[PDB]
Amino acid sequence: MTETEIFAYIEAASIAIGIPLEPARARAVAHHFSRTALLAEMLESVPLSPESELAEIYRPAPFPAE
Amino acid sequence: MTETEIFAYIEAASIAIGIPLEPARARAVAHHFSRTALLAEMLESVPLSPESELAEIYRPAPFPAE
Amino acid sequence: MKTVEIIEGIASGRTSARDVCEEALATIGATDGLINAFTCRTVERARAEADAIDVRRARGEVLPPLAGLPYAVKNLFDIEGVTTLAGSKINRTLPPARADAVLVQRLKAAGAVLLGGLNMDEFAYGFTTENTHYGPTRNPHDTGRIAGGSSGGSGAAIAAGQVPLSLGSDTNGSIRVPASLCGVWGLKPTFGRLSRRGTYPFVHSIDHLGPLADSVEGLALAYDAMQGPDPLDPGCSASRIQPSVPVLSQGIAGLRIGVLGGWFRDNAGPAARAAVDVAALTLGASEVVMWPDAEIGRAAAFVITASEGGCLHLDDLRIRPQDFEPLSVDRFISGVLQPVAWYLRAQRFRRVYRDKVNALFRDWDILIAPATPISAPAIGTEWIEVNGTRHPCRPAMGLLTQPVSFAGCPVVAAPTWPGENDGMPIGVQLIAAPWNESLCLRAGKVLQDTGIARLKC
Amino acid sequence: MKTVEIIEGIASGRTSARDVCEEALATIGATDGLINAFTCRTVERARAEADAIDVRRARGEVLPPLAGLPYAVKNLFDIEGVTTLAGSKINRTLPPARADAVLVQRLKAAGAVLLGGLNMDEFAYGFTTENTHYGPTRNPHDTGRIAGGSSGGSGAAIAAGQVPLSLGSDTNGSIRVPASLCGVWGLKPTFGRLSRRGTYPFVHSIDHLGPLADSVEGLALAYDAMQGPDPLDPGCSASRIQPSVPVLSQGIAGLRIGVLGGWFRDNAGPAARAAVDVAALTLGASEVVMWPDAEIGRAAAFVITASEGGCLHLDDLRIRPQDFEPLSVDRFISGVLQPVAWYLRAQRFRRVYRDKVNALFRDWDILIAPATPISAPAIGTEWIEVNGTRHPCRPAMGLLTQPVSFAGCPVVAAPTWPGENDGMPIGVQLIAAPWNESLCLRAGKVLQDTGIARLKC
Ligand SMILES: [Ca+2]
Ligand SMILES: [Ca+2]
Repeated sequence: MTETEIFAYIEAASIAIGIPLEPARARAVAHHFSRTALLAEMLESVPLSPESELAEIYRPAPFPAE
Repeated sequence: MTETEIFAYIEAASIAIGIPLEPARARAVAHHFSRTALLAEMLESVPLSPESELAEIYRPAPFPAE
Repeated sequence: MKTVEIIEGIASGRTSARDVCEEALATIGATDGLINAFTCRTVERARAEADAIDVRRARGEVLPPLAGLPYAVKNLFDIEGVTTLAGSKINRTLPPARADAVLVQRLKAAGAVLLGGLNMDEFAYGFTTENTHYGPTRNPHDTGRIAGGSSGGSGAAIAAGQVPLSLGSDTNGSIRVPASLCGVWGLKPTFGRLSRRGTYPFVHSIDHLGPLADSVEGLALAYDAMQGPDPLDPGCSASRIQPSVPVLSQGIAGLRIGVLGGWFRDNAGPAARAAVDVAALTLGASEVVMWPDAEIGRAAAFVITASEGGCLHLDDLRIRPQDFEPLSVDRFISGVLQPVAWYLRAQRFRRVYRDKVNALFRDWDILIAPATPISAPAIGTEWIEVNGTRHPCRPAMGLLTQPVSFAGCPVVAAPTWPGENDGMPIGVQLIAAPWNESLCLRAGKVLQDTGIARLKC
Repeated sequence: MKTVEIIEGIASGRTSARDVCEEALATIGATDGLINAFTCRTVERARAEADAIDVRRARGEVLPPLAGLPYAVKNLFDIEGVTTLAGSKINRTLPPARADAVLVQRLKAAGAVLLGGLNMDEFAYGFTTENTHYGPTRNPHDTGRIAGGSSGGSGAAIAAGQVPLSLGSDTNGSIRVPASLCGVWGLKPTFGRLSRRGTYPFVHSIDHLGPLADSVEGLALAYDAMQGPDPLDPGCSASRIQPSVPVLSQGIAGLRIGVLGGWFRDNAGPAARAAVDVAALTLGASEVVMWPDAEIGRAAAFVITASEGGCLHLDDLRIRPQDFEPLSVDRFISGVLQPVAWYLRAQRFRRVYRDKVNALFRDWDILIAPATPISAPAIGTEWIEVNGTRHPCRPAMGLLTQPVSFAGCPVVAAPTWPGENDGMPIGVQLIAAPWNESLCLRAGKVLQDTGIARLKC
């Protein structure tokens, strides 16, 4: 995402979740976010198919002994 | 949490993640999102401590038998 | 012919597997143009599997427990040599499956005969089987009404008499809802009981697989056949087989059975309550019990479902949103855009929820609720009213199912026939603690013996 | 004098536990004005625990294995009757803890004597212990330099000779980094080995707890004392105790030891490489090995950390953002705003990653890397340069630690003293397969025996 797209997202997302950001703080948050966006892009380079599951799947209760 | 805030978030978030949305599609997505936002608010009302953990926590490998 | 008759008829030599197969094929041929349950008919395969059973019988072999029983499967299940559609047009360019789904392998090893693949709401995101690409599946009891969903073909095929057994999936209700609306039997086992390997997923955190059937015996027999560890399946936590068939007729003497109130009565209409009432009377249940945080349970399941389901499809939503099902594509996109805080809070709340449900079942063996708020609405319905309150029709069909699958409790959906309801069925959920499928089945059997739970022509 | 000599002095009656306690108290009093490792001194408690050891000894009892050994803990650990700060101002008004952290309970049962709580980056989000509210903790080897973090007080207290043992936490490097920068020993055990109950968390999916020490024997003794199942702790997977102390001196003959390349050399400066090289030579390691997807491993850990950490603090970020640490509050906020797709992909990638790391360790017993890219920078440093690449100082300190904790592999951080380097230490990670802590410790012991790994006492 471009710097303009990052700015619009930080502003709208921060308002949505209830953490309103003054101009200097929004700029600081965008700086950290932009760095994380690169790391996230790197995640997309590893292929996952729909059956590639989460590392941990729910257990509703321990399986009963016997 | 206003209608105009929801609309700006849908537009910015969809651009951030790479889902192109026409104006009529963004409006349809906002309709569903708004309903989900209420469910999320309800979830927020439940007391959780910092030590209230995720239902599933990572297991690096099975514990060796002996 | 009913399950137990087919099996005994084949076993004793009064009828062949091949003849039973040709009857199911002919019934599909005569009825499915209207019902629209099947998306693929594995005719050659069915005839070969049936002939194989007749050969084993002719050789003097002891036949396996489902020998010659016809069945079919929701088209999210992999069938060898067939492209797995999962209700979509998008999947049609994918390669055909290299192997059957593990559950399909196990039904085959038990002697069951595969007739083909069944229609569903695209990618499992729905409760009505109103598929834009493939057409609606129609309720055999009234073809202007919905079959329920997302396993609509699985319920409708049994109600139309095409097959006695089918397989479906249930994440937030998708087995229990079509069982309820079509008037057939359904079992959603414990989360992590039945192997998910070789199926197209929806929500890794909540998907379950299981059977629908023409009788409670059919549920139990198919369930036992499918049981067993699968170490290659990440979601499976069942370490051994716990047979249900040997104790199916043991009865309910001494069990603590209760009726759910609160959420489960406020979101139940008049017919749904009458069905619970008669099922409760017949099972000796009179105490009203509160399910913990039912509304919040639904909310958390709803949140996790939308984000996990939507993100699973992100690459396609990026390039080809217009090729998805118009009824659900915008729901998948909403899911992708949900704040991560919603997802994490839902996952944290799930731990609390699990603790509360397991604690509740220290005092109860079986708990009873309606499966759907109402009986099947007309195809195309956008809003419903339940006890004077509006709900959107399509999500609302799962109001009573969604809390229970989130805790992973096993459920039998028993078909009942309440009065002043246009002759339409509605189902009752018999819910037990994790791993207590056989108590659900024991209770269903008492309902069946008394004539309270049954199918109709 | 080190852990082993302290213990022996009390055990043999040449010195009382009380006198050893008073010495540590005096040393803290005289040094901590400058070092700023301690945020509270549990004076009354320490004197009572020490006296209790002297009484048991006078009664003729066999003393427990850490009898009279002083220690202190990162202030995210609950101390009975003390408010758990976790490096924040926000937590000051919370009620005091009703009981000790489980690990503190186990050290107490082993006879260890608690001196108090230690400074950290707020809420554990950092690698430098530059705490705006409480002040920086200063590196005892050069008080203009950082102690590392987030367990800075835990490292600094040992390097200053205040205590011989401390406890820290490590999510992405926060034991290994301060061990490296302060020139002391650290152990990050396997994810799920040591009980997290009674601690203030950061990332549920990745937090580990463990000891720092003045010697490898101190690591092993403290680790064995803290070992054991805790069924009330959601994250614990260890079903029994696997003692490290009895085999600590068994050596490394016949083990397959390798040196990590790629990521672990590209992000290592000249001093870091020299430390690895000398540790490799001493341990007989000569094959260069590639860690699978190391950079992506870091990325996924980074993603999950920011969203889990940030969302854990959402209610406070809404109502009192100004009371957070200004150096990390905007990082927490970025975490809350991360798309949910990033989180889910990272969690799905972690499955693949776990498979690849466990497969890698079918061919190796121990793998060697540097603990930090450089030795401690000056307090206040904004940028560092590593092999011609600029990085922000504060995140960059964990480049080499972050991939390894994501897979949950145990690591001993051994302190070494390379020559081209202003006299400052740098540590080396000795990494093993999940559950193989004693191999890490066995390797550290060989490094210590030879004089390669040591403290500057
Ligand atoms: Ca659903
Ligand atoms: Ca960190």
